[PDB]
Amino acid sequence: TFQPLNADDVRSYLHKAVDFISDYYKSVESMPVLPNVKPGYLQDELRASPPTYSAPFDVTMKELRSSVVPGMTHWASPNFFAFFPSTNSAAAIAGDLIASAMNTVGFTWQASPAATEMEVLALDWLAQMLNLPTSFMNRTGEGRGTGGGVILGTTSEAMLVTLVAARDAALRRSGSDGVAGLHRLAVYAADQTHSTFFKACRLAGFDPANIRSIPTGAETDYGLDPARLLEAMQADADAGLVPTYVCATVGTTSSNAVDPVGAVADVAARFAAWVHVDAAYAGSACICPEFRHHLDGVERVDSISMSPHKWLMTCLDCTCLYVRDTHRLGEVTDLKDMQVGVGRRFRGLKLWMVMRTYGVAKLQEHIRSDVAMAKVFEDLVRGDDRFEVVVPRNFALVCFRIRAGAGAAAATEEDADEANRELMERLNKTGKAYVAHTVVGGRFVLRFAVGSSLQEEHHVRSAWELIKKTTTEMMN
Amino acid sequence: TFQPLNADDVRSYLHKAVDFISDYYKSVESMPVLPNVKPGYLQDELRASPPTYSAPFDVTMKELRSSVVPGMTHWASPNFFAFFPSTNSAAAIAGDLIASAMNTVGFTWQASPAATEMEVLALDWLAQMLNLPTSFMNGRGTGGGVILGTTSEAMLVTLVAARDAALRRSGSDGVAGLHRLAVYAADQTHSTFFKACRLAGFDPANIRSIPTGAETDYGLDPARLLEAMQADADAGLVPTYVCATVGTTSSNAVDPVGAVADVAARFAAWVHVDAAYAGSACICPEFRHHLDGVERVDSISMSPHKWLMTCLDCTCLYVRDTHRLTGSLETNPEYLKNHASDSGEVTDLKDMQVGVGRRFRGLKLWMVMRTYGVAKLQEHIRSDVAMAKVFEDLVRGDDRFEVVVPRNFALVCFRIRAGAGAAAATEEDADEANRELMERLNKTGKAYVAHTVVGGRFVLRFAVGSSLQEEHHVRSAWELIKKTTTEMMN
Amino acid sequence: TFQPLNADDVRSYLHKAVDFISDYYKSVESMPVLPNVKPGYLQDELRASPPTYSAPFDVTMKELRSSVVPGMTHWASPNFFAFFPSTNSAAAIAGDLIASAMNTVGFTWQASPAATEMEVLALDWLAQMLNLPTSFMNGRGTGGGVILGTTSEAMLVTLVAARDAALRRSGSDGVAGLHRLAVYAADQTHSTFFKACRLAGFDPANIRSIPTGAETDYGLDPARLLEAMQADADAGLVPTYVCATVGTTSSNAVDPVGAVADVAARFAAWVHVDAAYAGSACICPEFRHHLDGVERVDSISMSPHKWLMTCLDCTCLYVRDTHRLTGSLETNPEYLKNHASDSGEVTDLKDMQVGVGRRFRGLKLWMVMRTYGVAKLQEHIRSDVAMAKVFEDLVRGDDRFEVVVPRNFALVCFRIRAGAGAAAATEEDADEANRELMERLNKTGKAYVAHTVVGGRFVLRFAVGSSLQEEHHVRSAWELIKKTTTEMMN
Amino acid sequence: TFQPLNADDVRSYLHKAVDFISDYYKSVESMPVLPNVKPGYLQDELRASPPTYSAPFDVTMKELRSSVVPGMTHWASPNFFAFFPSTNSAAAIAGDLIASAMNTVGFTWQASPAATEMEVLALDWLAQMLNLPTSFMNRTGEGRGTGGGVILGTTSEAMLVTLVAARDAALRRSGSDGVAGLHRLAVYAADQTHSTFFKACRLAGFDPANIRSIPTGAETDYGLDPARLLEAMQADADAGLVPTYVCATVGTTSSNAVDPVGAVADVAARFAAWVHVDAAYAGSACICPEFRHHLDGVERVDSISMSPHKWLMTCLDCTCLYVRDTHRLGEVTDLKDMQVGVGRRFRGLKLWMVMRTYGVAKLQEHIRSDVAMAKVFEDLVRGDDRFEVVVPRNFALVCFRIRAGAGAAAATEEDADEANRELMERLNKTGKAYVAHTVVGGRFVLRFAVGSSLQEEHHVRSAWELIKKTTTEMMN
Ligand SMILES: *Cc1c(COP(=O)(O)O)cnc(C)c1O
Ligand SMILES: *Cc1c(COP(=O)(O)O)cnc(C)c1O
Ligand SMILES: *Cc1c(COP(=O)(O)O)cnc(C)c1O
Ligand SMILES: *Cc1c(COP(=O)(O)O)cnc(C)c1O
Ligand SMILES: *NCCc1c[nH]c2ccccc12
Ligand SMILES: *NCCc1c[nH]c2ccccc12
Ligand SMILES: [Ca+2]
Ligand SMILES: [Ca+2]
Ligand SMILES: [Ca+2]
Ligand SMILES: [Ca+2]
Ligand SMILES: [Ca+2]
Ligand SMILES: [Ca+2]
Ligand SMILES: [Ca+2]
Ligand SMILES: [Ca+2]
Repeated sequence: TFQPLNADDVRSYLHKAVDFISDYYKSVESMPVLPNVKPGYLQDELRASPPTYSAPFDVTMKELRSSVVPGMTHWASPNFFAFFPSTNSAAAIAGDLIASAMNTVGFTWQASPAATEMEVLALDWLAQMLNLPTSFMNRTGEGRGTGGGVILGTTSEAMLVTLVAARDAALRRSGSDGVAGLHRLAVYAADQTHSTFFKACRLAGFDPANIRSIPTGAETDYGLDPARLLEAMQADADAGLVPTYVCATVGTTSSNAVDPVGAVADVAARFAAWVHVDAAYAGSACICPEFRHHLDGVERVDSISMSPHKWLMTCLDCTCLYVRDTHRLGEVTDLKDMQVGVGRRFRGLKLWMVMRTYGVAKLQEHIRSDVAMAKVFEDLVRGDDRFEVVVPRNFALVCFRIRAGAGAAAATEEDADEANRELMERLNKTGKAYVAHTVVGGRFVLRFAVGSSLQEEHHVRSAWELIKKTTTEMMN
Repeated sequence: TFQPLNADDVRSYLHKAVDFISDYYKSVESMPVLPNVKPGYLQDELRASPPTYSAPFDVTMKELRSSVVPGMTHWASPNFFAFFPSTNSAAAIAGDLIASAMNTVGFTWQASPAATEMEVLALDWLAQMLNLPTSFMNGRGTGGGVILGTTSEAMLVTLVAARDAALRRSGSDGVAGLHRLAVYAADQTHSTFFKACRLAGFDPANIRSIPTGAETDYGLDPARLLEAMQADADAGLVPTYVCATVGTTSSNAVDPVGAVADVAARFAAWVHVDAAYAGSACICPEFRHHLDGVERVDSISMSPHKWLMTCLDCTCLYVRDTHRLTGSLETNPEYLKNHASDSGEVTDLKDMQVGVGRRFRGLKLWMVMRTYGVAKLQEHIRSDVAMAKVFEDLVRGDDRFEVVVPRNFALVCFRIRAGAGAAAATEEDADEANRELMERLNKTGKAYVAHTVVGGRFVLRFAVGSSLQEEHHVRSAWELIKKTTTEMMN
Repeated sequence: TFQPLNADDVRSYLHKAVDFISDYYKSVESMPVLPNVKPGYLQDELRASPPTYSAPFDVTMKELRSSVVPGMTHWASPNFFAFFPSTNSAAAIAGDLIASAMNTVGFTWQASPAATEMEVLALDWLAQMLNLPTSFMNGRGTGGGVILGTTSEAMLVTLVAARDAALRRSGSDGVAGLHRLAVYAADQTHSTFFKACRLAGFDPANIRSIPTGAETDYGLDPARLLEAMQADADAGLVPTYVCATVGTTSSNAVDPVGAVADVAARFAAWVHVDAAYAGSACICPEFRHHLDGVERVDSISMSPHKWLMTCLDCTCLYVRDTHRLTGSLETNPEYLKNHASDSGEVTDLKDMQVGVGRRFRGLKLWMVMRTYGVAKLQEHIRSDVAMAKVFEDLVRGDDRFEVVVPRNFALVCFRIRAGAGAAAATEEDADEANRELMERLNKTGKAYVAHTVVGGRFVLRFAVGSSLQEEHHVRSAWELIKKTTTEMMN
Repeated sequence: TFQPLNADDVRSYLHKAVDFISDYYKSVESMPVLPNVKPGYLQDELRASPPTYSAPFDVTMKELRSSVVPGMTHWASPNFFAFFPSTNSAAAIAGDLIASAMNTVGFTWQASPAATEMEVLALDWLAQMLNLPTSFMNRTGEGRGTGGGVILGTTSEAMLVTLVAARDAALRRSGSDGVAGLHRLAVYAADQTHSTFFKACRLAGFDPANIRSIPTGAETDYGLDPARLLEAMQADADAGLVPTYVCATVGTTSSNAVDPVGAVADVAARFAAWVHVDAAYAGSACICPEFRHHLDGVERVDSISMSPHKWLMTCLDCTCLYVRDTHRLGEVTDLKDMQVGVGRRFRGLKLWMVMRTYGVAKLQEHIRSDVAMAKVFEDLVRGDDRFEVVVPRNFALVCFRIRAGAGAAAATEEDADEANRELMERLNKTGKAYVAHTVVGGRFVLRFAVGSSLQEEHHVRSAWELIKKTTTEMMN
C-alpha cells in the first residue's frame, strides 16, 4: 500500500522544496558566504542511525533548515567570488527536476529515443553557438556531420576518455602488442593545465616518467609556448618515445591563461599526436564573436570540451565533449562509449531548456555583462596604487594582490604574500565575501571570479569597497 | 537586467514543472511504454538551430509535452518490465531539486561543509541498514565511502588502486609491467567491468572472463577462479583484482563473496563486490546472507538509483582502506588548499573519484532514509519480491513456460518451453517463439520486455519493481503473456 | 534538383492534408468553438524567424495541429452560431483544390479559355436558379457577371462606374465635381458599403445613412429615401448611387427593391442590390419575392461563400450593362493583346474587377451546382430555414425572452426580455443580462454567439446553418440558453 | 438528411481530386500549352441549365476531364514561357486545401486568432527574408516593430489602398474640405509601371489630368530617371498642384526594368509624397543577397508589395503589402483596414507552410536556379547573330527578337516586327511552347519568362532549339 510516488506526496513535497528554493534565493545574501562550522559539526546535530519509522516531510525540511543550510558554503550567494561560479537558471533547474521525475536511463537510443536525440540536439545547437566546424557535429541542417558529442559529468571524464582513445590509437600506430608498449607513450600539457589532467593521464596508465608538465612564464602570460612544446615532443621522439596527446587549455583555472590552440595543433601534427582543447570555463564565452578567436584552430584539433555547469547557467552536472571525425574510433546517437559509465541520467533536457527558453542573444549578453562587471573590478584595482593586477584579464576572472611597498606591512615580497593571505582571511570572516587564492610566478595572489548568478554590479563594487576598507585597517 | 534566477521565474517555472510531473505520473500508464518514432525525429520537430530570441517557459513546456514525451521510453510506467527499474520517490526528487537550486560544488569539505558531512552521514546510515562491517565506516578506522554517479566509476577507481599496488609491489619499471597484470570476473559480470579494465590500461589478453554454468546457477565457481589465478601466477603474471557480483544483470546470479575473497587472498588480489541492483535488498535480514564474507573484501558498491528509491545518479562505494584509493586519486592543487584539508581531519571527496567537482548527492539519499525510515525501505524491497514471486508462480503453473533459474530477488527469467506447442518443437523454434512473444508484447504498448541469453537459450526477463507498478499490473501482464502466447500457437 | 511539384510530395502532402481534414470534421464539435489564447501566442510557439533548412511535411502538419488549430475560432463547428455561417461542401473544396493545383491566371480569355468560359457558365446557371431577368445574363444582351472575392469589391466597382457616369453627365471639370456627388443607403447597410464609398473618393459629408426603424422592420423607407435624394438635388448635389440590401447583416431586414429603384430613377441614380447572405435563399420560389423589382436595378451581388456551400472566396456580381463597368475598369496593355480580345467576342474578366490576375473560381461553383443539383441546393436552404424556425418558436414559448424582429431567413434575433427576472427589471438591466448570457454561452465552448443592436437594444443573433450543424445542435443550444439564463436569475 | 461535409464524400471527392492532380502534373507536358478552342466552345459541350438532380462526383470529374482541361492554357506546363509563371508547391496547395476546409473568415482577430497571427507571422518572416527594416514589421524578436503588413489578393489592391491612404493624407496636408481639393492632387510613375496602377489611380478618384506617366528610354534601360521625376513633380508644385504619390517598380512587367528606389524616395521627399515600391514579380528574388541591392532605399519609402503567387511557390492568391511606420494611418493584428474588403479567406496558412516546410535556403536556391536557366537561354540567344537580347536581363525574364538584317524576310525593322510576330505564332501552334510579346522602344519583342514550377533546364534548351528551327524554316 506504500506508494512512494503518490500524487499527494509528489505535489506537497515538491511544493515545499520550491518554497524553500524561493526563500533561499531571496535570503542567501543575508547569510555569511563561508559557514562558521568546524569539521564534524553535523554528526553532533543529527541522529547517528537512520530512523526506524517514517516522519513527515516537514520534519525533514526543518532539519535541512536547522542543520544543513547553516553548514553550507553558499555558491549561490551574490558575494561568492571563488573558483568559478556555478551559474544557474530557472529553466535549468526545472529541466533537471523534470528529468529526475521521469528518471530514464539512456544507455541506448532504444532505452529512450527522446533522451538520446535531445542530448545530440543540445550538443549540435551549442556547437553552432561556438561556431565549431561541421567535423564536430552529429546532425547538420540537411544531412550529417562527421563528428559527435556526449554530455559527460566532468571535464576530468572528458580528459580520461580522450586520453584512452589517444592511448589505444598510438598503441596501434606503434605496433604495440596490447599494452606492452604503453611505457613508450608520452603526454604533454602546460604547467597551468589543471592537475586533474595529469591525474587522468595516470588513471589511463601512462607512465609517470612520460607525463610532461611544460613550464610556463610571464613572458607568454603563462600560456603554453609552442616552441617549448615542440622541443619537448621532438626530444621524446628522438629518444624512441611516442608523443601521444597534448592538452591545450583556453582559460586556465589559476589565472585564465590561454594556450594558442592553432599553434599547438600544428606542432602536435608533426607527431600525429591527439590534441584536446580544455575550455571548461572560458568555452562558454566563445559563443560571443569577440571571444571566439580563442578557439581559432579548433578545426585542426581532435577533441574539445567545455562545461555549461560553470558559465552557461546549467546546474551540475553538464560537461560537453566534442570529438572531430568520429569515424576513426540514419541512427542518431551520442558517443555513449566515450563515457566512463554508460547508464546515467537525462542531462540533455536542462541544456536544451536553457537554450530554448532564453535564446542565443540572452546567453551572449549573460557572458558580456559578467565580463563587464569583471572589467569594472579590474579598473578599480588598477586605480589603487596599493594593488596590482598580476595578469591580463581575458574573461570574467581577475587576479590581483597587495603589492610589495604598499605599506610597511608589505615591504618585502614575502611580506606581501602574508598580507594578501591576511586580507583574504579577513574578507572571508566578514561573511560578505568568499575569496580564495592561487600562486602566479611564485607570488601569493587573490582570485576574484565574477559571475555568481544572483550577483549584480553593486555587489562587485561593494566587494571592492570592502577590500579597500580591510586593506586600510591592516596597513595601520 | 536579465536575471536567470529572479524570484518570479524561479517560482513559476518550477510550479509548471511540478504540474507536468503530476500529470505525467497520472497519465504515464495510458501511454505506450515504448515509443513509435524514427531515428532523427527530434531535430525535425524542434529546429536544427537554437533560437536567437527568448520564449515563455510555457512554450518550452509545450515542446516538452508535444515533442519530447512522445519519443520517450517510459521507465516510470507501471508496465516497464525491462533491465532493472529506476525506483524513485517524492523525497529523492525533492532532495535533488533542492541540490540543483543550491548548486554547490563540493570538491573539498571547505567548498561546502554540509555537502560533504551529509554525504558521509548518508553513507554511514546506509552501511548500518546494510549491516556492513564497521571496517567499511568512519577512533582508528580506515574505512570509508563515496557517492559516485555509476558502478563503472566505482569499478574504475578500485581497479586503478589495485593496479597501482600491484605494479608497486611486483617491481614494475614504471608501467612497463602493466602487461603482466591479470584481472578476473565471472562471465555473468556486467560488461562495464571489462570496459573499466580497458580504461585503466589492463591488457585485453589478461582480462579473464571465467565461464559459469547451470551447475552453480551461473554463480562464479571459486575452484574455477583459483584454477585461473594459479595458472596465471605460475606463468609469471600478477593476479591483481577479482570482481564478484551479487545479483547479476542477466539472471540475478550471486557469487559466493567469502569463498571468492579466500581464493583471491592466496594472491593478495583486490576483491570488489558489485551489488548494483541486489545490494538494496540486503537491508532485509532474509537477504543479508548474500553479502556474508564482505568483511574480507576490499570494496563493495551498490546503487540506490536502482532499488532504493533514489533517482539517478546515485551509486555508493565503500572501501575498507580509503588510503589505498586516495593514494591513486588525490591531488593537491594550490588554488584548493585550505586549513581543514591541511589538518587531515576531513576527506575531500575529489580524492575519492575521477573528477574535481561534484553535486550535493547526499541530500536526496539522506532525505529518502530520513523521511521514510528503515521499516518502509525494508517493506518496499519485500513487496517487490512478493510481486515477483506471484509472477514466478504464475509462470510455473502454465506448462507452456519454464522459469529458467531460481529467483533470488524481484527479477524472473522465463521462457516459452520447448515442446509447448507446434510452433516450439525444437529449442531453435522456442528461441524464435520467445523473440516473437517479446516483440508482440512491446508492440501493444502495455509492456516493455527485453531478453537475455541463459546457457545458450533465448530468455525473457521480467524485472518487477517500477515504482508506480502494483500487483494488478503484474497479474495483467501475465494475462497478456498467456493470451499473446495462445494467439501465437494457432 | 529541388522539385516543389514532384509526384511523391504532391501525393503524400495532399493525402496528409485530407487525413487532417477528415479528422478535423470528426473532432471539431468536441473542441471549444472559441479558443482560449492570448494575443501573440503564435510567434511564441512557432519561432520569430523562418527556418534555414527544410522539414518533413509531417512536421508542418504537426505544428498545424499543435499550434494553429488550438488558436482557431471554429467556423466549421456545428455550434458556431455567429455572423453568417460559411457553408461549405466536399464538391467546392475539391473544386478549389484542383484550381489551386492547375493554378492558371485568367486575366484574359486567352490566358485560359475554359477558366473564363466556365465562370460565365457558372454565373449563368446561378442566374437561372435565382430567376434573374435575362437582362442580367449573356443575341443582343448587354448583361453579364463576374465572380469576385468580396461584396466590397462588387460595391467598389459599381460605385466607380456610377461615379464616372455622374461626373461625365453633370459636367464635372475632371474630378473637381466629385465633392458634388451624393450616395445613399439605409443605416442597416453593411459598413463595408460606406467604406467602399470612401475608397472611390466620395465625400464623407455626402454619404447618406438613411435612418430606419421598427415601423418598416428596419427596411429602407422609400419615402425617406426620396426625401433625402430630392433635398440633395434641390441643393445642387448630384444623387449618384443607392444601395439596397436584401437580408441585412444585423437583423436580416429586406429593402423594397422595386420601390427603391423607382425612387432612384427620378434622379438617374445607380441602384445596386446587396444580397450577400439572403440571395442564395432566392433559388427557392417562396423567397424569390424579396428580389421583385431587380429587373429595374443596375447591379446585384450575392455570395455563394455564405449560404451556397462554396468555400471562400466566392462573390457573384451581375450587371444589366457590362459596358458601364468595363468603361471604368478596362485596360489594354500591349503584353496582354491577343486576337480573341481584339475580336470583341470575349469578355476579359480583368476588365470586370480591380486587379489583373484571378484564380479559376468558376470551377468550385460549377462543381457544386453540377454535383448536387438545384433540388438539393433548394432543400439545403429550406432545412436551414426550418431549423431556424424551430429555434424561433422555442424562444417564443419562453416568456423570459422575445424575438426582436420577424425572421425572414435562418437568422433569429432574440433577447432576454425586460421584466423577465429580478436581474432584468429595466431595459438597461436586460442589456447587461444579455451581454452576460452571451459571454457565458461562449465560455462553455459549446456555442459561439455574438450580438447586435436593434433599435437601441442589445440583441443576440442566432445564425443557423453551419454546414455540420443538425437540428439537435440547435435544440441543445436552446437548452443551453435556458439553463444559463435560469442560473443567472438566482 | 443531406450532409454536404459527410465523411465519405469528403474523403472520396478529395481523393479523386488528388488523383486528378497527380495525373495532371505527370501528363501536362504532353498537352499543347495553348488550347485549340475558339470562343464559345464550352457552351456547346456542357448543358445550358443547372441539373435538377444530383450526379455522382465521377460524372463531374469526367466533365472536368472531357470539356474543361482541353480548353485550358496550361500555366503548369514546363513549356509555359509567358507573362510571369505562377510558381507553386505541394506545401502551398496542401495549405490552401486545409484553409478551404476550415473555411474561417478572419475579419477580426477574435473571428480566428490563429488566422490573424499566422498572417502576421508569415508577413514578418518574409520581411526578414527580404531584409526589410524593422519599420515594416509587426512583431520583432523580443518586442514590436513600427510597421505592418497584410496579405492581399492582387498587386492592384495593394496599389489602391496605398493610393487611398496617400490621397487622404495629402488632402489633410493641403487643407482640403473633404474631397473638394482632390482635383489638386497629382500622382507619378514611369511609363513602364503596370497599366493597372494608373487604373488604380483613377479608381481612387485622382484626376486624369494629374496622373503622370513619365517617359523612359533605353539610356536608363527603361528605368525611371529620377531627374525627370523631380522635373515633373517640381512643375506640378510650382503650378499649385500637390504631388501626392510615386510608384517605383522593381522588375517591370514588360522588360523587368528596375527603378532606382532610393533616388526616387529622395526626390519624392522634397514634396512629402508617398512612395510605394511595386516588386510583384522580382521582389521574391530579393530574398537572395545578390538581388537585395535592388531594394536599397526601401527604408525611406512608405510601402512595398510583392507577390509570392508569382515567384515564391505559393498558389494564388497571395500578395504581400508592407507599410512603414503604420502609426500615421499587446494586440497582434494585420492591417485589415488596408484591404478592399475585410472578410476573406485564410491566405496566410499556405505561405507559412511554404516557408516552414522548405526553409529559406531552398527558397533561395529556387530563385537562383531559375535565374541560372534564364542565363543559359540569354547566352544561347547571344550566340546566334540572327537574334538580339534587347535589354539586360535582371532576373529570370529575357526579352529577345529576330534582328533586322537577320534574313531577307527581316530587312527593315518593320519586317522584323512581322517576322517576330510570325515566329511567336508558329511557336504557339506547335503546342510545345507558349510565348507572348511586348513592345520595347517601338519594337515588337518576344518575352521569355523562365520559371514554371515543373520546368527544368532541358525544357529551356529544347525551347531554344525550337526557336532556332522555326526561325530557320521561316527565313527560306
Ligand atoms: C545495472 C547494473 C550495473 C550498471 O552499471 P553503471 O556503471 O551504473 O551503468 C552494473 N552492475 C550490475 C550488476 C548492474 O545490475
Ligand atoms: C573547473 C575546471 C576543471 C575541473 O573539472 P571537473 O569537471 O571537476 O573535472 C578542469 N579544468 C579547468 C580549466 C577548470 O576550470
Ligand atoms: C456578410 C455580408 C457582407 C460582407 O461583405 P464582404 O466584402 O464580402 O466582406 C456584406 N453585406 C451583407 C449584407 C452581408 O451579409
Ligand atoms: C503581375 C504584375 C502586376 C499585376 O498585378 P495583379 O496582382 O494582377 O493586380 C502588377 N505589377 C507588376 C510589376 C506585375 O508583374
Ligand atoms: N577547481 C575546480 C573548480 C570547479 C570544479 N568543478 C566546478 C563546477 C562548477 C563551478 C566550478 C567548478
Ligand atoms: N500581366 C500580369 C501577369 C500576372 C498577373 N497576375 C499574375 C499572377 C501570377 C502570375 C502572373 C500574373
Ligand atoms: Ca551575471
Ligand atoms: Ca516573448
Ligand atoms: Ca590530505
Ligand atoms: Ca514497489
Ligand atoms: Ca530532414
Ligand atoms: Ca475589348
Ligand atoms: Ca444545413
Ligand atoms: Ca524552377
